[PDB]
Amino acid sequence: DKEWMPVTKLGRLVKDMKIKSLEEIYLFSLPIKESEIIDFFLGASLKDEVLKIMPVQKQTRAGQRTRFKAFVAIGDYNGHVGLGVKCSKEVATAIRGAIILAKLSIVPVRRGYWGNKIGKPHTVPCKVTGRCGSVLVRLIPAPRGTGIVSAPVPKKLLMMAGIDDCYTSARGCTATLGNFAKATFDAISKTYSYLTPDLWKETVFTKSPYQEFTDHLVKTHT
Amino acid sequence: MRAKWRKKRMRRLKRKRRKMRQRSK
Amino acid sequence: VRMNVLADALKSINNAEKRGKRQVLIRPCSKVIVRFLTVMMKHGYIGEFEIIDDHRAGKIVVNLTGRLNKCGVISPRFDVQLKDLEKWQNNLLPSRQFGFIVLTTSAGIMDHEEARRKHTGGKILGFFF
Amino acid sequence: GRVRTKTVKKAARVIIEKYYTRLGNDFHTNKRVCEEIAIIPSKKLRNKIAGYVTHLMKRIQRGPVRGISIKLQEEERERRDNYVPEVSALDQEIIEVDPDTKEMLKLLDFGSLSNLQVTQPTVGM
Amino acid sequence: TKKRRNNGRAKKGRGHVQPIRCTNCARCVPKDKAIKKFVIRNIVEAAAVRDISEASVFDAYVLPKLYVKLHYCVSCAIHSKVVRNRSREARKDRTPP
Amino acid sequence: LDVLQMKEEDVLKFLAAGTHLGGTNLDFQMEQYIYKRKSDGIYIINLKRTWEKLLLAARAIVAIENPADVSVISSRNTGQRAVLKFAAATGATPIAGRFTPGTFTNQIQAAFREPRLLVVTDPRADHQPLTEASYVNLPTIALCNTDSPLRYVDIAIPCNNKGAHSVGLMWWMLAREVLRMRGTISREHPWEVMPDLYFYRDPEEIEKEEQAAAE
Amino acid sequence: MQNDAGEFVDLYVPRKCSASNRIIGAKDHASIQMNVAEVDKVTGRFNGQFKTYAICGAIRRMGESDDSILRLAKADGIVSK
Amino acid sequence: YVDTAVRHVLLRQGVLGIKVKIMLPWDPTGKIGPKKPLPDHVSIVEPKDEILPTT
RNA sequence: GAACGAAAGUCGGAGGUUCGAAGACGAUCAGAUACCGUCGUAGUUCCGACCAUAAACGAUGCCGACCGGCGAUGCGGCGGCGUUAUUCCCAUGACCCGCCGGGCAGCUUCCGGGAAACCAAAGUCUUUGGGUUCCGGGGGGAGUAUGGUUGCAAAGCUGAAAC
Ligand SMILES: [Mg+2]
Ligand SMILES: [Mg+2]
Ligand SMILES: [Mg+2]
Ligand SMILES: [Mg+2]
Ligand SMILES: [Mg+2]
Ligand SMILES: [Mg+2]
Ligand SMILES: [Mg+2]
Ligand SMILES: [Mg+2]
Ligand SMILES: [Mg+2]
Ligand SMILES: [Mg+2]
Ligand SMILES: [Mg+2]
Ligand SMILES: [Mg+2]
Ligand SMILES: [Zn+2]
Repeated sequence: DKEWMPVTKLGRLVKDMKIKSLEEIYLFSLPIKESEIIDFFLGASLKDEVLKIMPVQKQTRAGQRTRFKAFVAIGDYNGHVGLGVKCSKEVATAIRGAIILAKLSIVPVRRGYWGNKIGKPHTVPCKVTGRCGSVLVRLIPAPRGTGIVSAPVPKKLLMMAGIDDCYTSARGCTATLGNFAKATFDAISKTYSYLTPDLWKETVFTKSPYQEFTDHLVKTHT
Repeated sequence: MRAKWRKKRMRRLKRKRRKMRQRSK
Repeated sequence: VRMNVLADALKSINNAEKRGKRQVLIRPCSKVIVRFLTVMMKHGYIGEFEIIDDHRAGKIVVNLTGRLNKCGVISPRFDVQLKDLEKWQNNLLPSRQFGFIVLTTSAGIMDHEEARRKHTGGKILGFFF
Repeated sequence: GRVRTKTVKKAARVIIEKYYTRLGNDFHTNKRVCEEIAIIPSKKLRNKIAGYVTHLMKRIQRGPVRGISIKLQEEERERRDNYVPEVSALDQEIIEVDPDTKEMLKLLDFGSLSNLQVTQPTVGM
Repeated sequence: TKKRRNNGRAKKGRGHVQPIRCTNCARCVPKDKAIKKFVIRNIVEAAAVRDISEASVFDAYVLPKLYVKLHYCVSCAIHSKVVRNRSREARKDRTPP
Repeated sequence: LDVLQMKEEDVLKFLAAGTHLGGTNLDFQMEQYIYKRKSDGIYIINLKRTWEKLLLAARAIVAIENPADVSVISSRNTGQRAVLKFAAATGATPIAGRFTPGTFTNQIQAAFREPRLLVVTDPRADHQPLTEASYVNLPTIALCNTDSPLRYVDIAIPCNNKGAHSVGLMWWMLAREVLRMRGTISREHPWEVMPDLYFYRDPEEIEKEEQAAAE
Repeated sequence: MQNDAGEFVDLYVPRKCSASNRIIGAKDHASIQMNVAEVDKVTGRFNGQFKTYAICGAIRRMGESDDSILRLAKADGIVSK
Repeated sequence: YVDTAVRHVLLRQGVLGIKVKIMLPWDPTGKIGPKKPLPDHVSIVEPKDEILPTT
């Protein structure tokens, strides 16, 4: 029941109702600033879980000061998940900050097949990898109905990512979630970055939404 | 205690045990 | 000193792909290398290539595309029987649909997909995807 | 000891940003204008803010000040420039520069009007 | 870990550098590691040059200069106030003014 | 093309401003722009490939639809004078001097824009918009010298950024081509004022001295 | 990517770069889509018709984009002879 | 501006000192907060005047 | 399996400048045999042999390819009616500019690695395979004990177990 307070010109295009889907934003890789844009595009992406709230310390002159570091994994089950890290002096403040930063750092997930082209994809398109710290996480394609064979935290993450079937291989300190979950995030973010043998042709090069609806942005800016 | 002087005192103990073996062959 | 010239070629190919250059200078020339690049041309990952025929040993210049993620040479050239290629499928190729493995068969330099239809098998040079 | 606080200077900058036509060069007038256009509880704070407002007025009326720029100051920046003499836009029709650009004007088709003969040694750097 | 890329001295090509004795505490240090400078003074302090100039036989025809190779080591040079410590970004610097 | 070619008045203006001379240090991506070295360290920049990049920068600027989506930056005082009367003339939005990092990243400050094209003067003096370009996804046109880095740069124009006459001639002739592309000024029509506005003004010592001499 | 039924399965087909032929990622903020418009006849009138040159993040960071735009438009014939 | 209370709590470990200080909000009309404004809080007005110049 | 291998140490021949293990005193110290000072043996020198060890370091095996730039240095080669040296064409000399081959190097960098420091190698490593040699599997016990082997000896090499 609050005004969106229009800003950053991308949300102003959204409130002018000109970009129909978040797919058009990920075509052009435009930066996002506020968190309610994907809440406008997605009404069921509120499925999230806090992973670990661990305390970190700073040794001051007499006593150590504490602040809690919250990890929140959000995601809609169609293949759009996000990870949010936020350190703050209060519990619910750190949780809200990690939720907002996960809404900011949501990415799409590419879904492929095991080798039969039936429909409703369930797995990664190829064997991908992700590195954060020393944590190398490898995602391997799986047959239909295999499941997610991993630790519970990236099992929940890939369950939110729409990947019903995948194989995992982790090396390094798997015990630290702040590197292991981000390495899994890099591994699921490289899925579109992988060069694939079915995108040979030059793309259509559709117009920018700024060029398409410049005049609405002019009459809302002036 | 330095590793150098630990090695030299074990070396002196080695020389003492060698002289003990020469004393009772 | 100088050995595995197909690996010497594919290291320059790999570094040119990771740098983002257009064309590669490769100082050895083997008929192994020529048929290897012929298979890569036939599958379309690379482009036109010109072999400057020197009197001693020429130089291959391959016009790159930008497609090659990773290509390399398996070193000792293992002797591979059929009903054992699935180990190399699960070890080398990033998926079932993608990638190819170069099987040196008894009738020439062939492909992983070509070998199961020719029903010959043989050695493995490397892989490209 | 006039090294007054950032809150004092920032309040005076808000005053000179919002209201410029109301202010003059007189302290006794600007102090009274500030008590109509703002709410200041302390009389010493009134005097401090009005003194820095008079100092900003003496800076702005004499020269350009980076710290704030209203639309009237933008029009003054437009006004300061347009008086353009005609002395050194283009010289007389004899220009001598370089034998390298002489060779450039010989290769790429242009006039190559005047003569060019300048030789320098290799005592560069 | 490493504190310096040069590991203190400037030995990179060769393997052994001759030790040269220090001045204050007299310790043999290799010459690429020891603080090696060249002090150039007047032979008389400038507050006493004027007295010798007034009481000199010649009419200012002699002005000697004292040149000394000064050779400290880094263990006593910090105490001798030459080679004061710097920052991590400040260790990349050159000849001070 | 055939009408976008340089003319004798254009090469008279370029050789009178003296923009053909550049820096003493080379760059590995400025190799095809330079033609021949010269003695005493000065290196000669050509005019044809400079004019072609000027033409493409003019094409890219006229290719915009909103004039507010083009921002013009210069921090050095030889370009600060040119920016204010450049961007307020035809089609852009000016900013000069202290860039205040955070102009395009965070949104707590009212000095926040969303540009779709950027033209800067000196990369070495404006390295910070070159850094902040990646978070905004904007192209970059720069008036580069032979000793300037080319990171986050799309269109480079080889020139001399030290000479104020060169800087003013580049901004003036850039706007002069932009206006003829937009259709304000015809092709066979000279400009109404001599470009010293974009060059420079020495302040009121010799300015008022030359005024009192011209009384 | 298609199935055996022949449907368009993929959510979005990303932009392949016009310099290095690499797929621009979704979070790859260091990419750019340059826009340069066409030029008319002897009169020299501006056209609304434009062409798009995609430059990706590693090319933009290494600085290959400066030579890449000219060597890409040289095949078009719009930059030079 | 600040209501300050210092109290004791008697538990089995001994006495426990509690100090509660509360900064009151500025309420110019009402008995809830102080009517006097803060001396550091400088309150300016909005731009007031508008259109209709000469004729 | 073998040749050299710093310094110190051992066995012969010559002397003995300086320094100087030990040793002797004089000082500080509650306590000093140490740090400060004085004398001074072995040694520090050379010629014959032995010992084969170090933070013997770049704490980074050797050979071969690729993957940025810049300013420099040294060693050869090439070009430059450029500059200066003999008496004067003939030739090397010195400075200046640029290139080439391997070398000791330095600055920056998102090319990438790595935990980071940092590295054009410590990169081309889950997108994992150029050839080859030697070593590491928690810290101690312990580079110790017992064997074999070299040495005049000090010791060197190989080198476990219980707990
Ligand atoms: Mg010791
Ligand atoms: Mg230390
Ligand atoms: Mg050594
Ligand atoms: Mg109490
Ligand atoms: Mg010796
Ligand atoms: Mg004897
Ligand atoms: Mg003595
Ligand atoms: Mg003693
Ligand atoms: Mg003895
Ligand atoms: Mg050893
Ligand atoms: Mg070795
Ligand atoms: Mg030489
Ligand atoms: Zn000393």
